[PDB]
Amino acid sequence: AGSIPGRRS
Amino acid sequence: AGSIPGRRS
Amino acid sequence: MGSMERASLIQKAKLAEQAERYEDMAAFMKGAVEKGEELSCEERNLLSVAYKNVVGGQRAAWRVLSSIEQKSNEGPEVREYREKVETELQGVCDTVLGLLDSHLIKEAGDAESRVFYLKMKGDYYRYLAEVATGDDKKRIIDSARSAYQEAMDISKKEMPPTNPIRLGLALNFSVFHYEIANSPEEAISLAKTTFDEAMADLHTLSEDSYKDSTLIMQLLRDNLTLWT
Amino acid sequence: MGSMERASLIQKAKLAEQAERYEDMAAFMKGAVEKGEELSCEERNLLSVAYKNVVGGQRAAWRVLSSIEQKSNEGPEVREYREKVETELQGVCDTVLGLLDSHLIKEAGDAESRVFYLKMKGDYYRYLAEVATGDDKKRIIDSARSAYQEAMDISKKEMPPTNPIRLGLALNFSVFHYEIANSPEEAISLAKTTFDEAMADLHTLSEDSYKDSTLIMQLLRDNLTLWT
Ligand SMILES: *Cc1ccc(S(=O)(=O)N2CCCCC2)cc1
Ligand SMILES: *Cc1ccc(S(=O)(=O)N2CCCCC2)cc1
Ligand SMILES: [Cl-]
Ligand SMILES: [Cl-]
Repeated sequence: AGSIPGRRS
Repeated sequence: AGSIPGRRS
Repeated sequence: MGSMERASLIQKAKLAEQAERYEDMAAFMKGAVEKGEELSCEERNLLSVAYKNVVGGQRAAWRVLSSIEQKSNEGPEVREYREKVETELQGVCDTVLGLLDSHLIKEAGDAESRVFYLKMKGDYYRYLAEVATGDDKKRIIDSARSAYQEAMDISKKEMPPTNPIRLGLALNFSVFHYEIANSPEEAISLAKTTFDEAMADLHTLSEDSYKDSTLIMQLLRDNLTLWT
Repeated sequence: MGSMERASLIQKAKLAEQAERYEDMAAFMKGAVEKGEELSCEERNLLSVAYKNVVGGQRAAWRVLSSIEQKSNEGPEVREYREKVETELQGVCDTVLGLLDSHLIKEAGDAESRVFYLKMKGDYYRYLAEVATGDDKKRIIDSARSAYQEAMDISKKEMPPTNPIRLGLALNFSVFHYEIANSPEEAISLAKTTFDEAMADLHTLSEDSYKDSTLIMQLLRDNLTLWT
């Protein structure tokens, strides 16, 4: 299950 | 130009 | 970072992102928050990206070590080192939670900022819950749930169903239900309803907003495919 | 790490590698070196892997920042932050060089250990040279050259031409010639001679040694293809 990657602005 | 990667034992 | 100008901290956080120096990026953005002014949309994203990358690497390492430790229970070094990584992860989550509590949330009045920060609060309690064991796990889980629920309530009143923050909040709250709260049916229902209500609002969007919203919709669909 | 057992530091360095926690891995291996005993072959590799990963991330970040800084010269923040990363990189190189000087090299009597450590000494002076500017660049370059040359002299007397340490030394010394010493013809001649002399010795090797040696030969060939 994936959450928001949110690793790149 | 590549040196030894040497990043994994 | 008290002696560095706010604008210089923000500039350096952007440089640190380009250099993939996420620990530095998080420290610059912590310094920027501690200047005491509210954050713009782009600054909120820099704060979130920085800490998500830092804690994401800690979580990945904790999962590797926890897996080795579980196999070994089927000397003290594996447990000691898993505990060290766990304590470091908890410290980063506590730092982010402390920024949100002092004083980002209380000063956030617009829906976009308040939802963003409450989603972050849910996320960092969720990361604490992933490593928590026992009754304190219960209170940590409830803190995540409460933050996500307040963010959901605001987002449903104040944002359209395609808003990317609203969508990412629903995605992460669905992951909370599936992975933390042992509520897979709630996870599936939230992801489905969120996807369907966004689909029905896509007609209102520009090409660029459409691209932003459909990207997160695909993540919801990816989870539904894994869960059903 | 003075209070942790040597064997526990080595065990934790292996766990840190699996967890991709290379800063921790380097700190565990520094603690192990500081116990004062010589390192086995596998322990030397753990030390080298740990620091190569740490300094490799610093070098990649320094190159990103140096490129941004050069474009901006075609406020002080880019230079300040490049300088911060540069100082951190130099500190890691100085730490590794200090381990080699106190006292890994002087206690290394077998060719395999002495060549390994002298190659590391050349590598970490080479990384210092990459960021050095001016006349101190000259002395740093000569320190790299001297370490690589002593390692080469021992390796040619004491190891077969397919030995992987001998091959990796020649590879990295050829990169030194091409990238640092402004001697591309020396780089090309060393890579060619090293490749050809290894080719002629492959017949002596087992299947597993053949695989180890040909892997590094392909790296020499990859550089020759880029340089010619
Ligand atoms: C919680 C959340 C963070 C970011 C976004 S986004 O800005 O729309 N974006 C960033 C990560 C890559 C995909 C989407 C949405 C929700
Ligand atoms: C300098 C050097 C280090 C390691 C090796 S190796 O053990 O043969 N190996 C490790 C990196 C991946 C490819 C080869 C050789 C030289
Ligand atoms: Cl406000
Ligand atoms: Cl010895």
